[PDB]
Amino acid sequence: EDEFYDALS
Amino acid sequence: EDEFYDALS
Amino acid sequence: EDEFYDALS
Amino acid sequence: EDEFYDALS
Amino acid sequence: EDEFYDALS
Amino acid sequence: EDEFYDALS
Amino acid sequence: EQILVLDPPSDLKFKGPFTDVVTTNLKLQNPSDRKVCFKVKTTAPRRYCVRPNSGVIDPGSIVTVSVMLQPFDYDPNEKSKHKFMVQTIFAPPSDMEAVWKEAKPDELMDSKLRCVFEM
Amino acid sequence: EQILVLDPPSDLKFKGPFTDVVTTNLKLQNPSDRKVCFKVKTTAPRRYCVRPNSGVIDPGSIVTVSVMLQPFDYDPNEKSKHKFMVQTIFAPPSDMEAVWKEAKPDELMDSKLRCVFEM
Amino acid sequence: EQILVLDPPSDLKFKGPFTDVVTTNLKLQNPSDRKVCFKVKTTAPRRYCVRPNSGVIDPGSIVTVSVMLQPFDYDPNEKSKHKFMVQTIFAPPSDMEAVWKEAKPDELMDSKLRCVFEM
Amino acid sequence: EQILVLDPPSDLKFKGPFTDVVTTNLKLQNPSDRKVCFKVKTTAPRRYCVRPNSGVIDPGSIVTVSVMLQPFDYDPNEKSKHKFMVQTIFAPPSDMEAVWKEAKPDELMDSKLRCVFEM
Amino acid sequence: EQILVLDPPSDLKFKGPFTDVVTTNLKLQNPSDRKVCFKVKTTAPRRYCVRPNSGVIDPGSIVTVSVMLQPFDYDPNEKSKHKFMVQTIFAPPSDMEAVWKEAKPDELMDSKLRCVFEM
Amino acid sequence: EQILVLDPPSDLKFKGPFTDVVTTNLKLQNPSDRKVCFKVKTTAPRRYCVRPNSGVIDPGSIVTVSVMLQPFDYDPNEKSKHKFMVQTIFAPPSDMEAVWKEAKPDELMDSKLRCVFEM
Repeated sequence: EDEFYDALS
Repeated sequence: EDEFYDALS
Repeated sequence: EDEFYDALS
Repeated sequence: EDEFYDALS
Repeated sequence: EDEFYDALS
Repeated sequence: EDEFYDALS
Repeated sequence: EQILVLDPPSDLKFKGPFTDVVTTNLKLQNPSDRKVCFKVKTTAPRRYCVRPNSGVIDPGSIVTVSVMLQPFDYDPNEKSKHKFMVQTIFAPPSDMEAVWKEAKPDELMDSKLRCVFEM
Repeated sequence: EQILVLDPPSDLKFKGPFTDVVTTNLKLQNPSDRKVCFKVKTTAPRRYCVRPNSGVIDPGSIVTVSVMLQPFDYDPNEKSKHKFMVQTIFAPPSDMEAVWKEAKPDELMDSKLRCVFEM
Repeated sequence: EQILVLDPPSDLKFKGPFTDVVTTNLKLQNPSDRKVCFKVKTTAPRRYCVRPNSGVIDPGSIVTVSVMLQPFDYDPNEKSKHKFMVQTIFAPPSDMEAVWKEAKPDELMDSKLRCVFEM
Repeated sequence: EQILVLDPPSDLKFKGPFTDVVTTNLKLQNPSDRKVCFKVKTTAPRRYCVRPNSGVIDPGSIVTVSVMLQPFDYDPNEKSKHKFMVQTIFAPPSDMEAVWKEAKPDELMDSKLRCVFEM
Repeated sequence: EQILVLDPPSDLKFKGPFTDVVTTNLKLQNPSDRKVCFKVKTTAPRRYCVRPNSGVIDPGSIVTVSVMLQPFDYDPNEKSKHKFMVQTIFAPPSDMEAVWKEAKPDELMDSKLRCVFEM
Repeated sequence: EQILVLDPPSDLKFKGPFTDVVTTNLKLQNPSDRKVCFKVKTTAPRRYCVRPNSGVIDPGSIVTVSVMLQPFDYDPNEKSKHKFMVQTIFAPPSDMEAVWKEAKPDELMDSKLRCVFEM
């Protein structure tokens, strides 16, 4: 279910 | 008086 | 390239 | 201000 | 006996 | 000739 | 299995009010004898700043990641569905882009954390 | 004079307990029509992590700097002597090292902030 | 060009093991007829203590700077990327902060050294 | 009784050859709930550089002092008579001169260390 | 108040050239009915030899201390910031170390002299 | 033969006026691989203070002795008959009395210096 994206800094 | 150094991350 | 920081004592 | 040190001989 | 002096830096 | 004595400090 | 030790291991708690940025810390400890690379991911990328969002942790060392929840209208009745993922790989011997693209899926380790909003 | 607008403009407050890392945020707004480069310095560099500790702020934009006070045995009787400096210069047209070393003293702008520990 | 003479001129060597602090010395000789101010910088500030990390060298005189490598898990296969910079300026006629901020980039002299780890 | 904990507690060892400066480290740990001031003294002040030669140690903290034995013609048959003293006092609430002159002899704590030369 | 009478009472003059050791004399007269102990301190300990650097002056007596300025590159335009301090106490009834450490700060008397270089 | 090298080797010069104490320096250099003990003697012990009047010089080291001619009514027509002697012996492995009395006369080395008064 969960779509993980690169975190922004 | 106060000696400032580069902050570390 | 190289980022130089004040050395700590 | 002035830091005094034992004089040497 | 031992005479202690301020250390130099 | 010369009489030498311990020097005083 | 994840090589790094995470404190907190599984839930990231954020304390309100949320009219300003609220930060929580994620400690990443490398107990191993090898460098470890990491990257942070989230299900809610617009809602957070993460600093650093990636890096490398020397054998024996610890890095604390700052997780900055952006301000918002808080519904004490909505419970957060946000999650984070810390992905890791043992460090290879220049460039971190090249590092992540060369990584075999068998090499990759993940930890997931659930976010929790308290008042 | 400093081109950037700082919120807070002059005192950085940190709320205890200090048995864990305590973060405070520093908003750097560039109201001007030019890019602005910045670097953060401190009188107590072992005592803090600052993320980012440098960068570039586009005309019209805002960057929030995270100031992370490291844990320590808090003496509610000792008032902090720590200060920060945000040094700035208008952005020139590759390298940020080369940018700082080329900067004439007349070009440089500083803001100073005093740290304040509350419980 | 750099006015001071550095022994060693370009590589600083650190001898293991590295389970304890390892010091190497940097000799700064002022052969000239003027006082010279110095500041030491590093690409890896958390990894070293440098004592003194700045100061003034009288004409004719010599100061030996102690570079203290902090303990770590040593990978004999990783070669060091660390560097140091000794930045100098001829001494002007109260305060060293004021001295560095007033320095024109044309006045400044640097030496760079590469760190080397041996066993 | 000395409040600081010293590693090494009583003997400072220096490993030759001595054709160059040889450094040994003295760890000063403050286990107590109060700041502690320290000053280093020696029976042989021309033979050593000590950095720092004084300072203050926060409750809970640790400072490592670098003891730099100056080069000399080593007689493996002469055993060293040199000693060091680390004098300490609990920190009072501006100036460190004023601090030591105001100190009552009942307040002062000493540790002595014997120097030892090995090859 | 200082019990000893010092000639000169407040400025120690040194006459060049300074390519060799330059000595100036400090007379310490004890006009009082009691022995007086003395120790000399300086803000610039590497720059001077002082002989004797401590001692005891019998009631009614006088001792002349030799202050030896070490050779250096003289800047007629730099004025000397160096100072000396002569610290004194009335003599207690073996060991001089034990004498200074036992001294209450109320017992201690100082005189300060400023150094002056003339040509 | 004398092992120490003396600067000056043979005449000590004192420059007037002599209404105050006048000092000249005698440099004693030990070029050898052994410690060297020294004692200074004079034909005119009431006329001079000598500091140090005895001591030990480490191999390779240098000690500068201060020779303090006491004030007097100077006859520019009387030429000085005063002499000094520096007596030396190689250092044996506690007490410096015991050292001089144990000394065989074949072990003892002397240098003599003639004093010279100039205006």
